[PDB]
Formats: sequence, structure tokens, C-alpha cells
Amino acid sequence: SAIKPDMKIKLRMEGNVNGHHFVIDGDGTGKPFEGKQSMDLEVKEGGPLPFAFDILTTAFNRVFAKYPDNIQDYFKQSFPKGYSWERSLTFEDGGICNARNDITMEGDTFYNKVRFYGTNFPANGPVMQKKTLKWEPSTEKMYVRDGVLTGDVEMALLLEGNAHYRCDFRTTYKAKEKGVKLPGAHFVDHCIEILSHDKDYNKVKLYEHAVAHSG
Repeated sequence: SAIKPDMKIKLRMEGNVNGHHFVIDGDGTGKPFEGKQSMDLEVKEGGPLPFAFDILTTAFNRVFAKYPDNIQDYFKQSFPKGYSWERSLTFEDGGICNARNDITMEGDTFYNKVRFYGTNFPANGPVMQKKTLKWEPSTEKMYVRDGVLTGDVEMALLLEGNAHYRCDFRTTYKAKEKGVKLPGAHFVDHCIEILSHDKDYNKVKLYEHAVAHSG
């Protein structure tokens, strides 16, 4: 009821990876009930980025997921006040990232305040050498841990030379308003894709389709 079938999205990300500082703006639209969104991104400071753009893409909102009637939708029930999430990303060669997003809504627009910090990526590894191609489609497991809604996903970045580079996500999600009821455990399938880009990934168009289910 707060959430319309078509919503606009505004975003700013600030961050630092291996010491490199950057600022990225996003402008997008999506369909919350169909689980589809896309976004145009533009690096404003720090470009051309010296690391694989792909590590950032899942930090650029689980409101855009199709939920069936039989699973409580914690994210759509969080609005208009909104919610926040914090994520750790643990890569198999020791790279580590922490990201957060604080999401608010004004009228027909979501605003996103995103922070992304990464460290310990080996200078000779696929992230700093820009050898990544895409994330594989994934399944996030949603459950409650110590009273907090938690999503785990085992992610894989396809690399040049048909190898995958693995990363474990853990995200915690918290409604701003007390007493939004927690859902039962469930799954969210995701597919995220870079649809287009320019030479050094200073301008990128991103898309995600996500669908909640019970297994």
C-alpha cells in the first residue's frame, strides 16, 4: 500500500577498497511485486577503478523480490519508515568486505545510503587484476539468528579461464520500526547481471531478478 507497482531508486555509495577511495551515484527504477529492478551507475570520484567492478554490484534492496502470499514479506512491511542491512563478504583468497545500506522512502522513491569497505585483496589476484566475468545465479537462505533476520549465500564469481572465485555472504536485515514481525525461514533466488558498460566501468547498467520461495 505504501509501495507502488513502479518505484524510482536513488543511491550514493562511498567507499574504499585496498586503500582506493571512490564515490558512485545510482539512478534506477523497479517493480517491487515482480522482483525486478535496474539501475544506471556513474563513478563520480576515484575512476577509473583499479579493481573488478563486480565485487560492488550486490551492494547496489530485498524489497525488489517477488514474495508469495504464504511467506511474510519483512521488507515491504518495513515501509514507509524503511530498514537497514549490513553484509560481510569473505572471499576464498583472504579478501574481505563489509557493506551497509540505510534505505528510506519519500513518495515514489527509495533513497539508499551505501558504504563499502574492502581490504586484503592480493595484488596478483583476480579482483585487483580485473579478471572477473560475472556472478552465477544464487539462492539466499533466510532464517532468524538471535532475533535478527539473517541471509546466507554461497556466491561464485566466474573468472576468465573458466575458474570460479568463491565468496560467502552473510547479511543481517533490520526494520527501523520496532515490532515489524519476523518471517519464517525461506529462500530468495537471485540473478544479477551487468547489462552494459563503458571502457573502464565508469558507467554501468545493472539488473536483478529475485523470487522468494519455500524450497
